[PDB]
Amino acid sequence: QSKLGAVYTEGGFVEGVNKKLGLLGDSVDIFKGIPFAAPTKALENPQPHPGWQGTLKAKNFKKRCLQATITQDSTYGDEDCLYLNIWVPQGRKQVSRDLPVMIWIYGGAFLMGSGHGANFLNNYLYDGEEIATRGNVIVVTFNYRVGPLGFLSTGDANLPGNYGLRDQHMAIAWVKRNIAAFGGDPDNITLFGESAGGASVSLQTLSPYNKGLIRRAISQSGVALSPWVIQKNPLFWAKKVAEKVGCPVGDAARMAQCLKVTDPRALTLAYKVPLAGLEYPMLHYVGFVPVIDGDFIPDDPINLYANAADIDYIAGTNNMDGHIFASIDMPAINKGNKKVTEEDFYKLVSEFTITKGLRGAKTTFDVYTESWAQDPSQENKKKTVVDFETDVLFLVPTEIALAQHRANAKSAKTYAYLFSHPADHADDIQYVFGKPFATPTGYRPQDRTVSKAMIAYWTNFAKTGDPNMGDSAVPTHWEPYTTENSGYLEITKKMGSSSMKRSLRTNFLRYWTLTYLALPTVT
Ligand SMILES: [Zn+2]
Ligand SMILES: [Zn+2]
Ligand SMILES: [Zn+2]
Ligand SMILES: [Zn+2]
Ligand SMILES: [Zn+2]
Ligand SMILES: [Zn+2]
Ligand SMILES: [Zn+2]
Ligand SMILES: [Zn+2]
Ligand SMILES: [Zn+2]
Ligand SMILES: [Zn+2]
Ligand SMILES: [Zn+2]
Repeated sequence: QSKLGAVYTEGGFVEGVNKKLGLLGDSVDIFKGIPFAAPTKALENPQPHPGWQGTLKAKNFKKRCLQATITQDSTYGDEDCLYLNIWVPQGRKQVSRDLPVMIWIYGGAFLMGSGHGANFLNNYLYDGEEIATRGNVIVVTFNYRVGPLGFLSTGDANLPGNYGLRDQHMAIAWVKRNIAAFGGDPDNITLFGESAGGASVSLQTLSPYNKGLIRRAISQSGVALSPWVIQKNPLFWAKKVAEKVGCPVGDAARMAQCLKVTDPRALTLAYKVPLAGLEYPMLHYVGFVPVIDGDFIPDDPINLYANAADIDYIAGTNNMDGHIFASIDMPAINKGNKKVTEEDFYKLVSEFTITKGLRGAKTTFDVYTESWAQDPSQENKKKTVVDFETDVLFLVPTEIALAQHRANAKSAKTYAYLFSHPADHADDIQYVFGKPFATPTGYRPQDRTVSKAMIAYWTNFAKTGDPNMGDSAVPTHWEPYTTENSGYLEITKKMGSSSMKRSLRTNFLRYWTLTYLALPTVT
């Protein structure tokens, strides 16, 4: 009477686990390993999963999709990987009904990842329990295909790409059809995700495939407009894989069929991103990622924002988001006794600005090093390299997406945030998922303060489209973003009325969107 029991889904009955919480009757129903699509075929679109007899025991996480290990030496996962997981919070009087539903999409550069995430202190990163119970929402996590098996493409109908995006869409569609049986409101689905998962969230809101399926969305440190998201030259990367695995490269149709019958582990390990040193910046080796296929992604994403006109939207970034790519591109920023020089930074900047030639390199170098005259310290110079990568990879694309979403909004509300703290401790995921409460020995009181506020905003937003209005109190009134106010919430360990700010790095936003674009293209 206060828990779900066997749940009737379209494929048949599903039985999960009930976990009693606290002393006074609360609990949480946990389902792991519900199939939402058939066992996958290499480089083919996902298909419906056949129904089953009896009661499916949804007791354990299922295998992730076949992917390279972090050493890039071998693989793990399996072709049979399109499974999802559900947390349903339960009160002490009766079973929950009409709850907001939040669907998480993990990141990992479209190359790695699973629905449970990394395990640390006996706790999976994307364990939805804390969000679900603290926010009174349902949380869904799931697997999608990554790497070459998720995104290999010829740029044409022989191998159209975007298999992993279709996987995500199939999980969303399954949730819309089935989640009411678990106590969810299918008209109130919020997607949220980080990095590649935030770009995926963005792409799902822009795809006509999701018409009528999505109510709201949250992009964390990634949008469809980020430069690492759309592969402009997929045939080049498909040919690189073909050559490594022994497929001919003269005919696209012959190459595509050969790739489809190659050992999927060989496809997965065909290319390895060199650690160091690289000839180009890290951004250059972003390979197997979404493409404009004229189908799932019908056009350049900048042109698709009418599809999100009635999808409420949060988008934000982390203060130091670019530091991973910056550390690869300029290792000196790690070692305290190693200098970054004007010459090193010019070189990096010139790699990013090649299409506008010498002039574009200089104008960019000049604007980012303007402060180096008064402050030539290595602290300021290394911060400049990180801010540069953060701007071009995350912040500027996020600000353009916010402006595009606002300009196309009908009923949709738009919100912006900047997360500033103090894996790495500066990252937003662990606070969104409430890890400071799930493994409190690894965290300080101020961390639980931050996580409490983020879960309040996120789940208020899921419930109502208004991060300030819902089951939870918030520390700062989060004002909706407009072109006029260009406001963002700065999320930190102590928030108050001044945490609502405006015009984040607008001189740099204006440089990239007006000044740099006004420069003549060079060939
Ligand atoms: Zn199955
Ligand atoms: Zn696993
Ligand atoms: Zn297998
Ligand atoms: Zn109802
Ligand atoms: Zn569909
Ligand atoms: Zn390049
Ligand atoms: Zn170059
Ligand atoms: Zn980070
Ligand atoms: Zn992150
Ligand atoms: Zn902290
Ligand atoms: Zn207001």
